[PDB]
Amino acid sequence: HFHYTVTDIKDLTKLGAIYDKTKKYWVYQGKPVMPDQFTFELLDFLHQLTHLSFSKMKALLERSHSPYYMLNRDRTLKNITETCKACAQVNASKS
Amino acid sequence: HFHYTVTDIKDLTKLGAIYDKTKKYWVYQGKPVMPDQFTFELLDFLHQLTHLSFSKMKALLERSHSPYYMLNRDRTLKNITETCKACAQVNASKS
Amino acid sequence: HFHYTVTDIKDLTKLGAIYDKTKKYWVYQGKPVMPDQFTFELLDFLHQLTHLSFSKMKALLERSHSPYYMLNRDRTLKNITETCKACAQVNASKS
Amino acid sequence: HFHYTVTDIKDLTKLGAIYDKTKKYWVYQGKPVMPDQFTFELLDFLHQLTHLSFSKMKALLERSHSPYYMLNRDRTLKNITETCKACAQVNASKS
Ligand SMILES: [Zn+2]
Ligand SMILES: [Zn+2]
Ligand SMILES: [Zn+2]
Ligand SMILES: [Zn+2]
Repeated sequence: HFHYTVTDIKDLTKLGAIYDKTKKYWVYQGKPVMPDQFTFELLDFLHQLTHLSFSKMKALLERSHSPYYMLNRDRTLKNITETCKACAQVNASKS
Repeated sequence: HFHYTVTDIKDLTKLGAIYDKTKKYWVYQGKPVMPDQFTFELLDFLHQLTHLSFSKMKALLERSHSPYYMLNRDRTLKNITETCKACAQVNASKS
Repeated sequence: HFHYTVTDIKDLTKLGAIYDKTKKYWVYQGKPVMPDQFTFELLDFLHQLTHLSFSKMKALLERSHSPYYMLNRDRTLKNITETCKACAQVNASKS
Repeated sequence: HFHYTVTDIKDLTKLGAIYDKTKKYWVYQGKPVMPDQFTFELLDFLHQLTHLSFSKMKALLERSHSPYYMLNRDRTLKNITETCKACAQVNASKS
């Protein structure tokens, strides 16, 4: 089961998502919403294993046709890539 | 010990490298020469684990300050990347 | 939409799955069935990016709670790992 | 050029390595010594891209026939792997 935080709810109401009382979870765009932290943990984990760029994971994700609406996906995705030091090194290569 | 093929020798003489009789191996640019197949096997192996692009591995390599002159490096490097289907998929995500 | 082959249907009927006429796809264990080739292409693609072992991807997959029943998953998963030369090299390391 | 710290020198003298005045660097086992932090940064970077286990990187390294003696290699290598959360997750899949 999904567990949401105040921040999550704040972003969700601000996003225009609905909370399904009987269902235990929020919905947006006809999908169950994946919380921010869950989304981050997942995305971080994916980047660690592939170290794919922002543009690349994003396209791969949208193509993955996820059952879940990943809250703050792109924002979190950027943070992860932009702060990945491994990615930073493999791209700091000018002579 | 390094083992060279006819093709290797053909490219080496064409490259202007010298063969060190007493040393058992060819030299180019003051480095022992890494044969073509050895170079390929190595590079392929590296690409499989990182799936880094051509431009990226190349820069990483030149920065690695290898003890060996990798025969037909760039040519082989291109082939590997250009024919990597995993790389092909992660980049076929265009709209 | 999913496209199935004779082989797929042969394994599916042999598996005890049902084909949903109106739905266009086979179902097994309450999930839409992912064809063999689709499953393979996907799994191969995952292994290429992580090169995780059999035991590891399997557990990761079962934990992923997939919406789809991946046809011939374990059999295909084994083949991929057992024939991955990169995995073969990183593990051929005895002195 | 290599830059060494007090800690490095402390471990180096304790290791029995010599410092080559004219050469600017310490030597151990006939190799130029790679400082601790440099070794760590390098090893961390390698683990990020492959997430190979301790036993695996170690064997791969020894097989790499490095020109440099990597200071505190195994100790640092362990720390990196043992504290890698990605590795922790991919292996926390136990039942
Ligand atoms: Zn990265
Ligand atoms: Zn690739
Ligand atoms: Zn593999
Ligand atoms: Zn790791």
